[PDB]
Amino acid sequence: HMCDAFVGTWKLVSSENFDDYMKEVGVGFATRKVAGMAKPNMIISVNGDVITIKSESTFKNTEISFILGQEFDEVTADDRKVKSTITLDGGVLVHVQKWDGKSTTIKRKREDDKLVVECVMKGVTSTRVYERA
Ligand SMILES: Cc1cc2c(cc1C(=O)O)C(C)(C)CCCC2
Repeated sequence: HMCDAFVGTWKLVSSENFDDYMKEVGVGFATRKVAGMAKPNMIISVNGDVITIKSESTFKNTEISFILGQEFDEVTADDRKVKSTITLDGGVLVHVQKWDGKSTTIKRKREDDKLVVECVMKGVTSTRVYERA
């Protein structure tokens, strides 16, 4: 019953500051424009100790599977090759990505009937809000 309140299919309903977050990460103009238009569904499931998170949109379909605390290599939707570790910290899923001496953190939390995603790169934060699909 690890992550039960996260499991399901979620749809993006609002975004703030995502273009600025992508700029801080190093995403180029064309990819920012198309990515910023995306309205993903996020699908989260658990089978034993393995968590799977899928993001599906017209921009890209991605999938990661992982065990908490156990690093993995990830190819991001913007084509970064990163080393990722995802942990649970006080009920929040915390996803750290490292690449080229840089780091970004993506936090997922349940708030009311929403799943709120905060993406942070240095001083720039983007908030993406999801509801059940
Ligand atoms: C649509 C989308 C695009 C991108 C991302 C996430 C999402 C998403 O909504 O999950 C990264 C987290 C890889 C950030 C860089 C730009 C590419």
